[PDB]
Amino acid sequence: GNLTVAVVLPLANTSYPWSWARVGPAVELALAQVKARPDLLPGWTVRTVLGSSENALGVCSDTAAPLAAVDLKWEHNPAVFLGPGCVYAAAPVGRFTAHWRVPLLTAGAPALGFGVKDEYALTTRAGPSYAKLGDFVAALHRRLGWERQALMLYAYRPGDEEHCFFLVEGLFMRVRDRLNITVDHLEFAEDDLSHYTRLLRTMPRKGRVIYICSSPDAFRTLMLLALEAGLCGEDYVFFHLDIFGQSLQGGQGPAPRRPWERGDGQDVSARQAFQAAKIITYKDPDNPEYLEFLKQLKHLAYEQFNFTMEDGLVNTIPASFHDGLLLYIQAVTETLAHGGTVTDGENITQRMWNRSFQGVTGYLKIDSSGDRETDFSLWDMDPENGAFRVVLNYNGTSQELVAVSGRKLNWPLGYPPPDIPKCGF
Amino acid sequence: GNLTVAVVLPLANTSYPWSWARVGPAVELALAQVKARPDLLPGWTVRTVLGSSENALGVCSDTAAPLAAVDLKWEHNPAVFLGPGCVYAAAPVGRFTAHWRVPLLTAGAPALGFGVKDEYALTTRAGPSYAKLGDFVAALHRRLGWERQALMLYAYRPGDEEHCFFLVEGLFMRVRDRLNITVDHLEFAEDDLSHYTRLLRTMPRKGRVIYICSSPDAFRTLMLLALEAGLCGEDYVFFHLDIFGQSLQGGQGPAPRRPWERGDGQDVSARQAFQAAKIITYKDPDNPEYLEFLKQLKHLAYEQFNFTMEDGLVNTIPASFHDGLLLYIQAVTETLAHGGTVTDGENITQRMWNRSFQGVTGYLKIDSSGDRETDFSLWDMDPENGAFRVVLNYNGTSQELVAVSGRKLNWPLGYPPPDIPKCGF
Amino acid sequence: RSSCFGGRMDRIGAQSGLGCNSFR
Ligand SMILES: *[C@@H]1O[C@H](CO)[C@@H](O[C@@H]2O[C@H](CO)[C@@H](O)[C@H](O[C@H]3O[C@H](CO)[C@@H](O)[C@H](O)[C@@H]3O)[C@H]2NC(C)=O)[C@H](O)[C@H]1NC(C)=O
Ligand SMILES: *[C@@H]1O[C@H](CO)[C@@H](O[C@@H]2O[C@H](CO)[C@@H](O)[C@H](O)[C@H]2NC(C)=O)[C@H](O)[C@H]1NC(C)=O
Ligand SMILES: *[C@@H]1O[C@H](CO)[C@@H](O[C@@H]2O[C@H](CO)[C@@H](O)[C@H](O)[C@H]2NC(C)=O)[C@H](O)[C@H]1NC(C)=O
Ligand SMILES: *[C@@H]1O[C@H](CO)[C@@H](O[C@@H]2O[C@H](CO)[C@@H](O)[C@H](O)[C@H]2NC(C)=O)[C@H](O)[C@H]1NC(C)=O
Ligand SMILES: *[C@@H]1O[C@H](CO)[C@@H](O)[C@H](O)[C@H]1NC(C)=O
Ligand SMILES: [Cl-]
Ligand SMILES: [Cl-]
Repeated sequence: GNLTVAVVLPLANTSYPWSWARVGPAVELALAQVKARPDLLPGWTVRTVLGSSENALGVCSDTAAPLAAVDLKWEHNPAVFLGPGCVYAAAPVGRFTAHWRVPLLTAGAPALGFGVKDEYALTTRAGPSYAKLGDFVAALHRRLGWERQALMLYAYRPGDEEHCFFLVEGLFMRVRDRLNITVDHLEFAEDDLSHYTRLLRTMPRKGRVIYICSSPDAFRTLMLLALEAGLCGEDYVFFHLDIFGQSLQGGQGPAPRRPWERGDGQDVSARQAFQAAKIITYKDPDNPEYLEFLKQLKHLAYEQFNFTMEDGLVNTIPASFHDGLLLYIQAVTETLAHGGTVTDGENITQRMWNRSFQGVTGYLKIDSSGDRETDFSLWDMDPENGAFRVVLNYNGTSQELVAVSGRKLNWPLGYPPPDIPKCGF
Repeated sequence: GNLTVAVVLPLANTSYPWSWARVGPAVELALAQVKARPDLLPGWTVRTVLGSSENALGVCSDTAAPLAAVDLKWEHNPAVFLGPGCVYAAAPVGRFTAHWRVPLLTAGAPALGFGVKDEYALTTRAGPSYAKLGDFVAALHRRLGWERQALMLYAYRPGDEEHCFFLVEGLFMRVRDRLNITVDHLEFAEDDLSHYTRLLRTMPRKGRVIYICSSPDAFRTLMLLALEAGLCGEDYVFFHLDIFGQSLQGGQGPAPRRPWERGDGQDVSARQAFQAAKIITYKDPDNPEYLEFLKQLKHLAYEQFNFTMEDGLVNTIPASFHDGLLLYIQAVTETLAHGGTVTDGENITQRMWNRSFQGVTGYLKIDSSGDRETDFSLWDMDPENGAFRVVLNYNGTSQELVAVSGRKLNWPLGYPPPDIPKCGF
Repeated sequence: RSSCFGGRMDRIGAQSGLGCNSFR
C-alpha cells in the first residue's frame, strides 16, 4: 500500500523555521527510519507530494496555501497534510482539512485560534504553541508571589505576520483564565522613536511586571530609555518573550551570551539596564539523541538543498516535524493492527492525543486537546561577569519549575519586586 | 456562445439581505431584460450556476464559500462570480477569483478591507459599503460645525458576524482620513446591564457627539438610562447607525415611525429620551421604477421561492445585485464590440469602474476604486407629535448634503450642541 | 475572547486595531 503525505510549506523561501529547506531533510530522516524499522508500517510505502504555500513574491500566503492544498487533494488524495506553518496560511487549510476529515500535522500554526477543536477538529500540533506560554507565566507568578497585576506590550513591524500580536494574544488569553490577576495590554510601533517616549510615560502607571514581545534591538532601546528614565529595576522587572532566542545568538548550547553588546559604544550603560531584565525562551533539548540528529540534519540540508543551517532554537521546528510524523506513523500502525483503515482520520488522531511519545526532542506529551506540552527556560544575568544563561527550566507536562545547577535568579534586591508598589500607582 | 455566471450565496437560509431567496428573483429580472434587449450582449445567452455559501448548521461560512467557489470554477468555467455577501465568506472567494482573474460582483461584503484592490483586484462592489458612511459623517460634521471630537460605540452580540464592529471600523477609518479630528472607540456587550451602567458613567468624560451601532431595542434602553442620568439633549447628540432601518419598521415609506414606542409602561420617558437622538439609515430610492421593480420582485419571490418579502429598506441589496449585473452585462458588451472576449477580466472590469449608470435604484456612479457611491439619510423627531421622519438626504456622487423641503433639524437649544463642552471634560 | 483577542484568524478583520489598545 501507499501512504501519501501532502506538504504545504515554503519550498523556495528559506527564511521560515518551517521552510522545506529545513523541514525537508528532517522528513527524509524520519521516512527512512520507518523503512528501517519492521515494527512501523510493515511493508507499506510512504511518499511525499509537494505543494507550495507562497506567492510569486516568495512569502507564505493565505491565498496560495488553500489552493495548493485543494490541488494536492484532487490530484493525490493524501492520507495526511504536513500542514502549513504560517498562521494565516494554516487557518484556511486547517478548516479545509477539517471538512475533508483528514488529519493535519504541523509544528507551526501556534496561534490561539487553533485550540478551538470544534472547527479544527483534526489538527494535531506537534510543536510549540503560544497558548502554552501562559501557563508557564502563571507558574512563574505563583513561584514569585505575584497575584495582583501585570502588563503586556507587543510591537508592530510591517514585515512580520503579526508575530507578537499572536504571541501576546495566547499569553494573555491563557494567563487570565487560570489566574485571578488583572492583565492589560498595549501596542507600540517598532522603530518609531516617538512611541518609546510615550510608552515610558505610560508604563509607570500601568504595571510593574512587564512582558515585551519585540525584536532584540527594540528591547535594548527600551531598556536603555527605561534606565535613563529611572526605572532602575529595584521596583520593575521586564520579561522579553524571545521564543527562538534570537537575542542570544540562537539560545542553544552553554555559552555566555551578553545580549546587550553590539559595539554601539553605549554597551556599558546597556549592561546595567539589563540587570533588571529576564528573557523567556523555548527550552533546548539536552538529549544525546537530539544533538546527533542535528548533525545529519545539517549535513543533508547542505547536500540536497544547498542551505547551511545556523545553530539555534529555530531548529526545534524541524525536529518537532520529525517527531510528529513519527507519532502519526506509529498511531496509523495501531489503527491498521486493530482492523481499521489508513483513511479513518478520526480514529487515528484520538490515538495521538493524550499520548506520550519518545522522540529526538525528548519524551513528548500531546495533551488531550491536541496540542503538545511545551517547555520554556528563563535566562537572567550573572553579577560576576554580566552574561546571561539559563537559570530556570519549566517542564510543560508536570508543570513545575526546576532550577539549574544551583543557579538563583539575580534580583537586585534579593527578592522579586511586588507587582503593585507600596503606594499603589 | 454562452456566458456562465457563478453564484455563491445562501441558497437555503432566507434571513440575510443577500439571500438567494431575495436576490434570486432580482437576477432573474435582470437576465429576463437582456433577453428583451437586442442591444445588450446580442448573440449570446446567459446561464446561472448556484453554489451555496452555508455550513451544515445553516449559516455563512468561510470554509464552505471558498470550497463552493472552487467546485464551481473547476466544474464550470465562469465569466463572473456574483460573489458572497458575508464578509468572512466573501474574503476568501475574493482572493481566489482575483488570482484566477475572474471578476467578482457583490452588493454585500461591505467591510473596509475589500477596497485594497491590490489584493481584491477585479472586485466591483455594486452595493453599499461601510467606508462610504464616513463620507456622510464627515459632511455632517462640516455642515454642523463640529470638527474636533467624536465618540463611537459598537455593541457585541454573539450571533451576528460582527456587523457593528465592521460598520464602526469603516466609519472610523474613513472619518479619520477625511477630518483632522480625534475620535475614540469603545465596545460594550449587548446583553448585560453592568456594561450599560459603566458606559453611561464613562461617557460624559470622552465625548458629546456619540455614534452607536447596536440593536434597535438596545439603543432605547441606553436612551432611557441617559435620560435618567441627566444626559439631556442640550449637551449631547446620539446618532443611531441603523443602516437598514430596523428601528423604523424598515423606513421604506413616508409614515410616522415612533421608534421609542413599545407600550411597556415607560413609553412616556422614552419620548423625551429620544429628543436627543438622531438615526442614520440608507437612502430609499425615490424613483418610480424602484417601486415598480419592488412590486415585480416581491411577486416573483413569493411565486418561485415560497418566500414573503417583507416591506422594508433591506430590499436595496437585491436591487443592487440587479443593477450591478446589468452594468456588468453592458461592460462585457462594450468589450466584445471592440474585438474583445468574455474572458478579458481586466478589460471588462475597467469599463465598469469610474462610470455612471441608470438602474432601478437611480442614477449610479461607481468610484474609480470600484465601489458604488452610497446615498444616506438622516431622521429626526417632530417636536409636535414626536414622530420620526427624514430631514437630510445625502448624495454620494456629488457629496452634497441637501435638506428636505419643509423640514429642518430640530435641536433643544435651537442650534447644534458643541462637541467640546464649554466648561470642559 | 475580549474586545481585542479571541477573534477569527482571517486577515480581513486585522485592518484596524479597533477594540485594542494601540499608539498608532
Ligand atoms: C446624485 O447626484 C447626481 C449629480 O452628480 C444626480 O444627477 C445626475 O447627474 C449626472 C451628472 O453627473 C447626470 O448625467 C444625470 O442625469 C443625466 O444622466 C445621463 C448623462 O448622459 C443622461 O443620459 C440622462 O438622460 C440624464 O439627463 C443625473 N441624474 C439623473 C437622474 O438625471 C443624481 O440624480 C443624484 N441622486 C439623487 C438620488 O438625487
Ligand atoms: C522570503 O520571505 C521573507 C519573509 O520573512 C521576505 O521578507 C519580507 O518581504 C516582504 C515583501 O514581500 C517585506 O514587506 C517584508 O518586510 C520582509 N520581511 C522581512 C523580515 O524581511 C523575503 O523577501 C522573501 N525572500 C525571498 C527570496 O523569497
Ligand atoms: C517532564 O516530566 C515528565 C513527567 O513528569 C517526564 O516524563 C517521564 O519520562 C520518562 C522517560 O522515559 C518516562 O519513563 C516517564 O514515564 C515519564 N513520566 C510520565 C509519563 O509521567 C519528562 O521526562 C520530563 N521532562 C524532562 C525534559 O525531563
Ligand atoms: C439562518 O441563519 C441565521 C443567521 O442569521 C441563523 O441564526 C443564527 O444561528 C446561530 C447558530 O446557528 C446562532 O448562534 C445565532 O444567534 C442565530 N442568529 C439569529 C437567530 O439571529 C439561523 O439558525 C439559520 N437558520 C436556518 C434555517 O438556516
Ligand atoms: C474617471 O472619470 C472622470 C470623468 O467621469 C475622468 O475625468 C477621469 O479621468 C476618470 N479616471 C480617473 C478619475 O481616474
Ligand atoms: Cl507555510
Ligand atoms: Cl454568503
